[PDB]
Amino acid sequence: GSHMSITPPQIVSALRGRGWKASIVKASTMSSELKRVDPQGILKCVDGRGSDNTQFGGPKMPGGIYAIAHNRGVTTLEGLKDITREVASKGHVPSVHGDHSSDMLGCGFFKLWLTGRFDDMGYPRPEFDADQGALAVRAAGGVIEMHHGSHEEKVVYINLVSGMTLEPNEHDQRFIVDGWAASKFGLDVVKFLVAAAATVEMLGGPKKAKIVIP
Repeated sequence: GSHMSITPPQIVSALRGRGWKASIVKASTMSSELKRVDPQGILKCVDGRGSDNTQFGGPKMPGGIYAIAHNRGVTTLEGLKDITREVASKGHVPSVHGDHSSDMLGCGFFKLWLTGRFDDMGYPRPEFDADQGALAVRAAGGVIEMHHGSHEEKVVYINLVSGMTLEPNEHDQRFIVDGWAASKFGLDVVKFLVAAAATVEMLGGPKKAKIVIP
């Protein structure tokens, strides 16, 4: 695994520098919401909407496993299938998602990536569309989740408590980012968090973060 190079207060500084409101929350203040990761839960998107998911307890990352491919600059279906099997072998059921309004283009993160909204940040675009990616993930043993409703995220939780995660609540929505999980998969963490913040910004999400720590 890789590790975080940056500290929580720096993350906060980084966010405030981007015009965000950000603070540090102690895991003890969330003893109730913080759930231990269940290896049977899908590693899914930070999306705060409800969905047909029945495999809870998995870590949250932008676009599900797309976050891993995005961070590493993996842009092929085969590479995506590699990542799908890698995730499955590291204690999590891999997945990507779409919704009922825009089908596979229902994942804000991937749409941003596919449409080049990450060009300015120097990210290689994927070499496949949302439909190809989803089917490729499925064929490699991954899950295709489907959301519904509208985005009503009120806050962004950047959880740094390893082995723990936060779940969606469609009636009181929030974006959830398990930063500790980027470390587990050897991603450039700073680079991952910045990508997550930019994702929320470009989707017009709430620029308010709560950084959860042990």
